[PDB]
Amino acid sequence: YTPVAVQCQEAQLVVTVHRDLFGTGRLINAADLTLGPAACKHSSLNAAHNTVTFAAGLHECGSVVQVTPDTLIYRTLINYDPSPASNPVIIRTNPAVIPIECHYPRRPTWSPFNSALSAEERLVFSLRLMSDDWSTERPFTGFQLGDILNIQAEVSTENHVPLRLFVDSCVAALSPDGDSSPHYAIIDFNGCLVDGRVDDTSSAFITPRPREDVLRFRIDVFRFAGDNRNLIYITCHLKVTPADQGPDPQNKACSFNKARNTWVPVEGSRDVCNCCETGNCEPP
Amino acid sequence: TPVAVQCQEAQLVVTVHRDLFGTGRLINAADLTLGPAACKHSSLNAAHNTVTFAAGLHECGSVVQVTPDTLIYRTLINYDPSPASNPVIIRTNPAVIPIECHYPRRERLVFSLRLMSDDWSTERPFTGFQLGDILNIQAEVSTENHVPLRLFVDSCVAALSPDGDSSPHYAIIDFNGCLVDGRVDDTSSAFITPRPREDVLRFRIDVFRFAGDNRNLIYITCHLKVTPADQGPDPQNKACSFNKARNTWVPVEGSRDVCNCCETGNCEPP
Amino acid sequence: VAADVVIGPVLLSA
Amino acid sequence: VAADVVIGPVLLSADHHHHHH
Ligand SMILES: *[C@H]1O[C@H](CO)[C@H](O)[C@H](O[C@@H]2O[C@H](CO)[C@H](O)[C@H](O)[C@H]2O)[C@H]1NC(C)=O
Repeated sequence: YTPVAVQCQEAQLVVTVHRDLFGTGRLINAADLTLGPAACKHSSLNAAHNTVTFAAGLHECGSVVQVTPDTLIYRTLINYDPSPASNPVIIRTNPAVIPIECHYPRRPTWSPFNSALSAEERLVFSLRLMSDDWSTERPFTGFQLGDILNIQAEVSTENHVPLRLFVDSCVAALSPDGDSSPHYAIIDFNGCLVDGRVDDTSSAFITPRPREDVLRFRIDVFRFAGDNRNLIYITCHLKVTPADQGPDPQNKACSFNKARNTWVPVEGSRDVCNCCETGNCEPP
Repeated sequence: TPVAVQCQEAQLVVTVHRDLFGTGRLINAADLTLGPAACKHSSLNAAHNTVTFAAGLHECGSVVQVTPDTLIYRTLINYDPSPASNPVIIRTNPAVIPIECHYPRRERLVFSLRLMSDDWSTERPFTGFQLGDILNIQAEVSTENHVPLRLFVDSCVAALSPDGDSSPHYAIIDFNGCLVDGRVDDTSSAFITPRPREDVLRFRIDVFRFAGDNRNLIYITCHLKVTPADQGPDPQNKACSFNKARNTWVPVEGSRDVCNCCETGNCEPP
Repeated sequence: VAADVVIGPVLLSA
Repeated sequence: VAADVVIGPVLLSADHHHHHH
């Protein structure tokens, strides 16, 4: 008995869910189940054992792809959203969320600035959620307030000129769309880690870097008010410059140090972070 | 522990450490309040980062249960954090701490509601409920010198405080004995049959909570009443439950048709 | 002869 | 030469009163 069956097919996934999802004796309403942050409707149902099936392209319905060195991981979820109570003032049942994952095996140097002759001449950026010690990748589940997200940004290192990686901005939201409500800016103003400027957070970029094409940072976990699904998506804007180019107010990684009450770059001159405090790092 | 309670003669005094969660991080004094009424603190001891509340045993929305040999006053401390740098997110969770005071006690009728375990054998704790659980409530009336009686519940109303006329509120029982909660949605709410005694009335209610309420608690105020133990039930004095299976109302005792006014939503005598 | 009795506070834990 | 990368979904605990010990 598998409450949730996942078929990872060639260019689609097929999820089958039992309506006795909690085995509480009460079957859930088929329409209360949806797929991914987009809430796609089910594709079919089978009254024989009371199941509901969802089928979607690997890129549809708000799925999220991570590209690792030797695999592709597509991640999405099943939503259970109970229908409102006859009287709206009360709530008898909480919304649930079920993580869904699909794994697939993957298949004259150059510069990204001057040209891209080959289809193959393409940078692959990635964000990874790492363990406290940064040794290995860690699960997307089990987080509590008071825990810390260790995020590692990196860019592929093959057959190109040495690069230095930067994070222009990160934004958390309840879906992969960062322009949706609600949302909160972790990094902003071209590399200013503004989350570590306020309250009692210890959010910061880590120094030194492992390579110039890797940027690490720690973020204190949080959640969105009014959100009963208890999830977080984070969309970052990464960019690169040549590995020996001087950092400046447009290309930097600055953290606020509460202990010294100052901004501190991962590299570069101290005064490059000045525009972080003013909240505007846009060239005149 | 981080909460000391002094149960004194006609007042309680609660002392709370601001390092409430044992992490070293001190909460704001103003984020603590007493009872559903949210009474402000009475004093602060800065040297020990403590906050003290003092209130009469009947103030601040406390709730008294009268048992055969004891009086139990129940209240709580609320921690309601102040808004984050950006109010769309939350960095620190709310909290609620139950507070209890026991006093030995020292023909009129005494009514009581008790929260019972699923087997009805014993009374159970007011904590540990989750959405999906069931409240087993037992209404009863003391055994006086006087004649045998029959107990009825006119109405129950849940709210965020002992005042049932406050917002929000929800009617569990209404229209003089109609258990309207069991009429809608997929609830199994009903009166239990048969009764243990004629002066006892049991019912099960599917747990719920109020939208927008971050404290996650509920109070239930019922109106109980009695009639002679052998008086015919009527549309004014009854205990009716709804059954979805048969789409009908069913009294615990009495003629089936007594529950008719339940569906119409008016059981006035007029 | 009637009366109003209050039961609570009932706390939900998650 | 930039790009937008998404990380998630990150799942938190259902308990909105969760606190340290
Ligand atoms: C591509 O990347 C290479 C490895 O990082 C290296 O930077 C290379 O540059 C050419 O390499 C030659 C032999 O090492 C000489 O150094 C030559 O001067 C240099 O152009 C990069 N090539 C290009 C075309 O950018």
